[PDB]
Amino acid sequence: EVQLEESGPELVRPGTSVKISCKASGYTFTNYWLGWVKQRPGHGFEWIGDIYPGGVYTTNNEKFRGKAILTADTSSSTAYMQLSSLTSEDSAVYFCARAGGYYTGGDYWGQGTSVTVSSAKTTPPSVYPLAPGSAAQTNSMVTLGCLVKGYFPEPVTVTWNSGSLSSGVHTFPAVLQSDLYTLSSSVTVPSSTWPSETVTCNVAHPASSTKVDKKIVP
Amino acid sequence: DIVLTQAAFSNPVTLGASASISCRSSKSLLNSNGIIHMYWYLQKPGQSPQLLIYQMSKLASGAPDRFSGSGSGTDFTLRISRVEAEDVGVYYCAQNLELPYTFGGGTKLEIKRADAAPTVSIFPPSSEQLTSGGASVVCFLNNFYPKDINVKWKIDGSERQNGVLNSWTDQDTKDSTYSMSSTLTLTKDEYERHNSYTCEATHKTSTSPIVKSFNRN
Repeated sequence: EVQLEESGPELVRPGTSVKISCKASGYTFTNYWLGWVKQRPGHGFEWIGDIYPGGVYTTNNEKFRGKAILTADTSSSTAYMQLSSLTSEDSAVYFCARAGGYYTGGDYWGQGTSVTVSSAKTTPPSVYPLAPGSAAQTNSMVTLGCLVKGYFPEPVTVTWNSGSLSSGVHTFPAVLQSDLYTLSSSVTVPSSTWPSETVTCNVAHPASSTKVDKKIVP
Repeated sequence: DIVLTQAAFSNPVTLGASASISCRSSKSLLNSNGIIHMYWYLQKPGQSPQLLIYQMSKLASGAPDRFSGSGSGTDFTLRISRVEAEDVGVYYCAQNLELPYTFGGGTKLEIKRADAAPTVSIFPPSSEQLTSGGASVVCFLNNFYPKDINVKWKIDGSERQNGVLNSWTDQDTKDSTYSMSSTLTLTKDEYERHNSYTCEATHKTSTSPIVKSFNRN
């Protein structure tokens, strides 16, 4: 089974360089071209370059000359992309992809690497419970939620009952204000089930090595 | 640059009906060897892109044969014979004839389904936040269609615009609805100077707003 495993999210300061990786498995590494593309938050795709590890050969987007360089290590079946003189313009998700053959497109994809170029410091979120206040909310169903406030950088991962509560969940995209992000998550369950069968939100923020759980209580 | 032009938006398409996406190339994508260098990718939110069509009209392994491609050497069309709800996302064209390789700007596919009114819920600040001197009042407007919707906040019956932040989900891949959160963020001081907090939803499914409220006391 062909897999392309990319390295973890990066938070780095402008003017530095970062080296991100794409570990391949399931096929002969030297035999296939790998391509790299850039996707800026809320943007489309931009092509950076292709690398043939059996060569090593590369074909590159001259719009990135001096910004990006592609290399590969045959011994560990890993392709790298080095980005330098970083700016907020470089803040993107970077993907690697295998060219399946002779101009046949990318048949396997990495999960992407998020790079965030900021002088801003990492800040963990505040998680607040959202329980119905004054106004007997519906009856047949009941909606609960969690407010996740004031973190940096993206993302956070929200779950309910550690993932076992997945139906009727809406996790909203974050809004960025005063260098910090805020998101909410709603969950709707049958009324007869709460607070009888507990409902807890779990918010993971990898950058700050933090997780916080809030049980929603009446 | 070989420039690939795509509309960011497409008309909403009924479940089971046909859809078409177009892409236009500023230069012919035909090679001396006969290949037409046109590729179509789909990308779903939070996912890596998926190859559907290669060399203008060849079906990628893993792509359902509902997907099909054609074109001349400059105008290309991606077609979906029968659209499914899970097909929502952004469709990209791409070329590798000439350097630099390029992508078109992507076209978002949307499903047309029967209108649905939002389910609205309001929540007051938590004790935990108030302790910190903050007071956010949250309103969820879930599972509605169509996407167009407006929210109005009122404090002690006066309309409030300042300190309101809105966020919309992407179209649901299963029920083809939309959801929206609206958050009014005040300081504790301001929150404590008023009593009634109201969120009102106005949507095409009714001439009457959907009103949810609470009173601090």
